[PDB]
Amino acid sequence: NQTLKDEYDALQITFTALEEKLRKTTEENQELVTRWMAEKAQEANRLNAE
Amino acid sequence: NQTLKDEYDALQITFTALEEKLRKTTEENQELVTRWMAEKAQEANRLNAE
Amino acid sequence: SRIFKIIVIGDSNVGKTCLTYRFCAGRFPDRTEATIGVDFRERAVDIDGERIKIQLWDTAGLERFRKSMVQHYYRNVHAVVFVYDMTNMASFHSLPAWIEECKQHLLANDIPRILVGNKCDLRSAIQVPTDLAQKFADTHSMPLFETSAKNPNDNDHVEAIFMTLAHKLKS
Amino acid sequence: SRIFKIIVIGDSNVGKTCLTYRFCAGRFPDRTEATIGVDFRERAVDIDGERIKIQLWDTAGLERFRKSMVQHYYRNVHAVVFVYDMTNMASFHSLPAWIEECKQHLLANDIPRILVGNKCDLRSAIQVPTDLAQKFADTHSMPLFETSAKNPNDNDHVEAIFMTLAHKLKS
Ligand SMILES: Nc1nc2c(ncn2[C@@H]2O[C@H](COP(=O)(O)OP(=O)(O)OP(=O)(O)O)[C@@H](O)[C@H]2O)c(=O)[nH]1
Ligand SMILES: Nc1nc2c(ncn2[C@@H]2O[C@H](COP(=O)(O)OP(=O)(O)OP(=O)(O)O)[C@@H](O)[C@H]2O)c(=O)[nH]1
Ligand SMILES: [Mg+2]
Ligand SMILES: [Mg+2]
Repeated sequence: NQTLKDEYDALQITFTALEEKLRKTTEENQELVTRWMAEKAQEANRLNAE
Repeated sequence: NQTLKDEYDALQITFTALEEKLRKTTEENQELVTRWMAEKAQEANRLNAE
Repeated sequence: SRIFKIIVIGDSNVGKTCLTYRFCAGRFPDRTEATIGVDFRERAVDIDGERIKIQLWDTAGLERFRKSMVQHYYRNVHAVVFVYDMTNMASFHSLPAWIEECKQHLLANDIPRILVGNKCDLRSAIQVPTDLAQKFADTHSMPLFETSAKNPNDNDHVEAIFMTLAHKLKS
Repeated sequence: SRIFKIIVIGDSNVGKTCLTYRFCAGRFPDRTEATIGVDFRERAVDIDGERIKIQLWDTAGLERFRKSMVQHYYRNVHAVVFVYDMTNMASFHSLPAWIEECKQHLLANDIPRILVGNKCDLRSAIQVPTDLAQKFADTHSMPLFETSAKNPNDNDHVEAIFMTLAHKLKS
């Protein structure tokens, strides 16, 4: 009924917001890992030059 | 409205599972961030020697 | 070759990386990302015939990416450059917080501190009036420099700023 | 001033970091994480009167942490060390894949390559029989060495292994 409907609707909103926060965190992980790769790649090229 | 009631429950269960995955992902964020700080801190100490 | 440590403090996305890269690489960076921890850039210069290595530390502005590095910043620091975004009043209002961070980590008032406003090329979106930032710069006894990493047309070119700071440090 | 590049290839969690750290630092690393990209570890030695810098590359074993670095591994390589976990048959069965990767990236089939089985101190959990690994080692014309990064106790001490490979390379 009414009261069940709005309860679920509010939970749906929190569910969506919570997903977005997981998306941001996964984005930030990919940023960190890929940036680390750029670091070690440059260092690798420096050493292979010698 | 009984169909709405169990439907709600399933979303709640999926919500809790999503929290668990976001916790692990946030853990991995801290894993990465702290490792970056370690590398940067050592570089700082090397440079602070001069 | 005496080495001078100059740290660059300021909020995130104000243009610290673009200013340090402009001074060291002599060109505006075509692509940047959020600085993690520190980002060290060195440049050799000739001040009054002496060869000096200027060591700019591009500190981070995001609290989650600098909370562990603060005391590495303020160790053996020779000069401090505070930076705000001239197109962001909120970054200007954050300057008292950064000055508090500096004072809490330093007990000596002998080192030169300067205040720099970036992104002055965006003349249509400037939000910090020159008089207000000057009045604040005067309060804490710092020189004010309004400049741009990309195009400071007749407005305090970046190299002139750091050369002035290094010239004052050599004395 | 001669520097010899020795890469360490193998699956994840086999002990590449612990073996390279054991040779360069002389001690077993206590708290270890997944290697991201490469970990470069160098050690200077005097072989036959000549001073030689051994540069070990601790490659990654996780595909998410090594997909972009593969060809950086295989440039100017002087020696390749394959590692498998004696307590993990799956890591042993993955060796043909690494040998193929080594075939596709190398172009000289003479550089010294060795096979190393790690974690032999866990004698209660060894899964790769010595004869099987020895027969495989013979197939690809490599010496087999069963050892442990955590405790070389009267069994192919780590020092002997890398010194043997470097003593080969001086020739
Ligand atoms: N128009 C204009 N944009 C600028 C100027 N300087 C920097 N930017 C812009 O500022 C943005 C990022 O600036 P950054 O140098 O990365 O700022 P930051 O201080 O290093 O940021 P954090 O590392 O996160 O603390 C980019 O969009 C740049 O294009 C400038 O002089 N003029
Ligand atoms: N008993 C025993 N355990 C070992 C030995 N060497 C490594 N380990 C264990 O192996 C685990 C991780 O080994 P690593 O050296 O990180 O393996 P790795 O090749 O660096 O793994 P990746 O970096 O992901 O490719 C830790 O739990 C170590 O304690 C060993 O010689 N004996
Ligand atoms: Mg930056
Ligand atoms: Mg490793």
